[PDB]
Amino acid sequence: MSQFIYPVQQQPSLNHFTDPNNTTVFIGGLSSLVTEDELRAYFQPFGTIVYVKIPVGKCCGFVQYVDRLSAEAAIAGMQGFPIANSRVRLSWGRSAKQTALLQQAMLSNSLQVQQQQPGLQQPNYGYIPSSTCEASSTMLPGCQILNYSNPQQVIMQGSEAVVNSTNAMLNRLEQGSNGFMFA
Amino acid sequence: MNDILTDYKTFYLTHSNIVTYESSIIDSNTFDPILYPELKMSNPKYDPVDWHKKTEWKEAGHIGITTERPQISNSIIECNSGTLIQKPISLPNFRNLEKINQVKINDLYTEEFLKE
Amino acid sequence: KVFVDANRFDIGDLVKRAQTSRSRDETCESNPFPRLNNPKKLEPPKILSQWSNTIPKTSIFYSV
Amino acid sequence: SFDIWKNLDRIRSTKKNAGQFIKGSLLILPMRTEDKQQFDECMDELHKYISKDILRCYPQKMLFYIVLKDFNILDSCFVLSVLLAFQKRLWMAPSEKSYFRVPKNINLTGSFYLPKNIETGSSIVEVGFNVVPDFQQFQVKACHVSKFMNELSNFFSQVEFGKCEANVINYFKREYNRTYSQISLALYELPLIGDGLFDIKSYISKTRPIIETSKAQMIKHISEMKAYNEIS
Amino acid sequence: MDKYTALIHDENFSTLTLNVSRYPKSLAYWEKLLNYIVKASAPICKSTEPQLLKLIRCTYSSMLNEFPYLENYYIDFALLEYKLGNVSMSHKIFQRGLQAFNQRSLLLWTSYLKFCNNVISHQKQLFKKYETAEEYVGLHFFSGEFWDLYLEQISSRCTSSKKYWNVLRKILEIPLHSFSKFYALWLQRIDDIMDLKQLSQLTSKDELLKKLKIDINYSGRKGPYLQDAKKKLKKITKEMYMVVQYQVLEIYSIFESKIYINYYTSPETLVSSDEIETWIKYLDYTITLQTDSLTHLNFQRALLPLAHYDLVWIKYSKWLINSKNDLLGAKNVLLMGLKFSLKKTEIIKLLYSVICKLNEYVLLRNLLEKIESSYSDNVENVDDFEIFWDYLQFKTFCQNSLYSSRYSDSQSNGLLNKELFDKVWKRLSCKEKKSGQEILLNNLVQFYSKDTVEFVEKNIFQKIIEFGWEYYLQNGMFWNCYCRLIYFDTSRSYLDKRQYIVRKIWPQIDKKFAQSVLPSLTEFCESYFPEEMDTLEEMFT
Amino acid sequence: MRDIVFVSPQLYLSSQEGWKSDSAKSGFIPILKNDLQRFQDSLKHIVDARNS
Repeated sequence: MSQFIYPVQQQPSLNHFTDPNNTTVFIGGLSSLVTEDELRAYFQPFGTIVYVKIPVGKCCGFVQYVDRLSAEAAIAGMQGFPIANSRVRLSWGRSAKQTALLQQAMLSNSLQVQQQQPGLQQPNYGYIPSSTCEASSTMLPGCQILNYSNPQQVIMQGSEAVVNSTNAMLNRLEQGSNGFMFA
Repeated sequence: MNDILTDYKTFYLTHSNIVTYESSIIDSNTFDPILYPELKMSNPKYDPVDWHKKTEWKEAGHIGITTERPQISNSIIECNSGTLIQKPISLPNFRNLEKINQVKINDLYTEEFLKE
Repeated sequence: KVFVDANRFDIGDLVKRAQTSRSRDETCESNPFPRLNNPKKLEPPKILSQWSNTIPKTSIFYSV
Repeated sequence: SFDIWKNLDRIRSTKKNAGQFIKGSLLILPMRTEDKQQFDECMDELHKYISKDILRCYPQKMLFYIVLKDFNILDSCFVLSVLLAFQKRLWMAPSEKSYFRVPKNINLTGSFYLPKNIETGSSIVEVGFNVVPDFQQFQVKACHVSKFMNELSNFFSQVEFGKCEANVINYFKREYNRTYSQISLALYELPLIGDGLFDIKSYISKTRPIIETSKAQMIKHISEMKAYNEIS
Repeated sequence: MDKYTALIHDENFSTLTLNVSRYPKSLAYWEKLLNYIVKASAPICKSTEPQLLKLIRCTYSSMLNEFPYLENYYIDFALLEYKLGNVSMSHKIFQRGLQAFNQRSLLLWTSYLKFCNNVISHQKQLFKKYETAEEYVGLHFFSGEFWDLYLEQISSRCTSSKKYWNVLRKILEIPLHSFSKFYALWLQRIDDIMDLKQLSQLTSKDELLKKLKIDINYSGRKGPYLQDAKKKLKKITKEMYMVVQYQVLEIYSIFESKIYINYYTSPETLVSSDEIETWIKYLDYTITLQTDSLTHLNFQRALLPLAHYDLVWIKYSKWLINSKNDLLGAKNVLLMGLKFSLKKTEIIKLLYSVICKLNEYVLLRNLLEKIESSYSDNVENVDDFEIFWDYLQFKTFCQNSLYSSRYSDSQSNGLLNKELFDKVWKRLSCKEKKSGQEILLNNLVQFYSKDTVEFVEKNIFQKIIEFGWEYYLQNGMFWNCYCRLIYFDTSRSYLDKRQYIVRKIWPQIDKKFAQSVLPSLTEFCESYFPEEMDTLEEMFT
Repeated sequence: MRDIVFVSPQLYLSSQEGWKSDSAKSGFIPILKNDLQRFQDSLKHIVDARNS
């Protein structure tokens, strides 16, 4: 009989808080003066975004990032930051289909069973999480070989992306001041 | 905010001089128009101006789940053994031991959306 | 050249009638990408069995 | 009262025998200059009063290693004030060209190195992650005209040195030169990263299939997440 | 014919050495050459050729200068030099290897101390080396081996047996991977105590009497009393073990189980996205814990797998700036990462800003001169736009601070000084080969004063108009920049500037460029000139 | 030393003066002095690309 044993533990039953693959962020307390474009403008620079939705009149939205790191950074940085004069409380959430399924399942109070968000199928070598792209390459480690298209496809990042980012920044600084977009 | 900070950094670097920059530097707020736009790049609530009751410490490893973590009040891991040999080491003083199994979650999603 | 302990330069003189030994002529080109399913996860830390009920009941995250 | 002589008399008056010299004390302050004749004029004006024995300079062959050996507490504040004020004045107000007068609104900022074998036991802080191996680097920030001298007295009245090596200065010169030559070379490799010195032709023939399969996994993941998201 | 000359006249030596010299950063050719040069010396002994030994030493030193993060080759070179008979140079090699890692490298410290035990043979110096090593590398997660070495050395040399307690007490609180072994040692060693007086080895008499209610000088029947003291001490150890187990299990479950690679491989390697994500999360957790030694150790430990990626260099500099307030530390970290990272663009930008912050402008001027000289003074023709843009910004800042203004109202000549205007126009002369034409134009527009706009127009826009470069003439953003430059002038009256634009600028453009210039021009018209929009659309039919 | 000299490709390609030395410095690669001409010829196309 040995005195050292491997530790064993019980699983926490896979809700939306204890899921390590969860990436969506539930934004609550919106002021209803904000639209999908403005919310995407708020939550863009923390990472790439799969989808942004705001249910009509429900005073809450969802932001589905690709990286768990991006979602964690967004929650850590944007907490209590007032959008449209109303303070905002961020927490983890679920998707739209999963939301509808959970609502019908608690109306029928049958099971209340969730499914884990799909993973990235490790190992992945090209990607660097929490990275931004907007629009040859020797595939050296320093650069970012692969990245995600801004909405979705996968494009190989080039050296002209830094030029394009500044170009678009100046474009939206000139036009946004005149008032063609609040973003 | 990112666009304004970048464009102002470039405009300042192109249209100012060292005399103006040194006159504009004040160390009480640690504000410098050259490095501050770089530091405040993506943190909206970045401010230039006991570490166990705070939310950042309470949910360090996992975000969204706040748990009180057990810790030793007088931890000696900072001290080197060379100066530890000086005097007999005191017994530990503990903190938050009853709370190793109770973990709390602010289920905002279910509270404010499903139950509305 | 270091961990095999048979090709070391200090005590290799002893190993140099009596196992797929690791040769010194290995180059880094072999296994260019280590993570291609070749290795295995680090063994979990051992704990004292007489204090095995001390462990927290449930882990924070759900790992499959 | 931004005059170094009056501040020196003030600190001499009530710093409890600051004229006594620290045993085996050593301070190295490497500095650079863009003009040689004015820095030389300042150095002659400095040497006329600091005396040749205490303060010496080695022009590396532009770099000037200003080294203080067996310096007095009072002399250290004077030399640091004059040297840092000149080095700052080179850029701020190059028209004044007054050496022993510090114009207002100038804040002293610089760095000096000390031997590692010193024991410490708010304006002067020791810095972590020092590139020079066997030397401890310090930074001076937020200094008016009297605050710097008071901080220097309160700092050097505490620290104590021990048994400095005979030729540690040459070691410091060699090590500083080595590190800055290393950074110069690091900037020199900047253009040649691509296939210039990296064997890209056989690198690519090895890293192509991995990138291809990573791209396939990415697109599969996007399709799977899309199907998970939409009700359809 | 000697062995050394026979080797040096071998043909394979030339081919291997040429591959190494042609591809300095592959390390496959480096390692192949080193294996060849070592293998060609069949006996390694004290009598082999001194020239051959010098050649082997120089080859090892060159590779270790090229790749500073190879722990195993530091150890192998030191062991070979130990085998050759001399140990002073072995000590020098190990100390150089430790300095290359900024003293934080567990494998090097472990091998160095294992070698040191046999050689130093001086109790005070050996134990001082151990105390120095534990301060830097003691808090490592995998630091069980170092503490095992320290404990065995103490148990073998010391005879008073108080340092053993004083060291195991510290070990009991560090969240190591193998804390269970040290807790078992503590439990057994407390279980083998045999009298009351030896409890003074544990803590002080006053502390035992006051906290645990145990009296060492208790005279009477001491059997049951000693058993009571053992039970209380075991309860205290159980609580300590509860805390340490929670810490260690949390760390392993969250972060340490996902990391597979802990060794520096080569500049040609790629590290996985999951490992990058977990490294970043682990570094954030360590920063939150607020232990300076542990944070430095974890950053230096994270630098090994992904040194050449620069995100960890950036994160380390940001932490040293905004959490410890050490700008010199940040400058040193970025200056060191300049050697390692392969991007260098973001690091150079951040280093420029930091050096500007520290009020060290001579070093800034020297860096600008070095980056200009690295391109043979032809930085205006660099393929990568970011380096040129950062260099131009900071060179303009220095030029403004150095040269007095040549225009009125103290309007500093930013990009209108002959030193920088030459480079800007030289880059604009390529007109299709580069990438930052529009950015240069738009950043040249912003001057907003009579004489300055007169100079900018006459020198840049009029000259391009007369040259008739089709690329710039058909690009509507150029015309937007020209109209915006004129319209924001604070000298002209509104009627004067509207007259100027409508009757001069628009007629100067050709009608065949309408389908390309119309978008941006109409965008400007809608924003500022709603009245003149009719004139624009009428003229552009 | 004998029949071995140190060359540095980075400093050579940067068109500097001290690309070759007999002292063992950082960033220096050993080479045969008989074969230095072929070392120069190996970098010929890359240095011509840099020059053009």
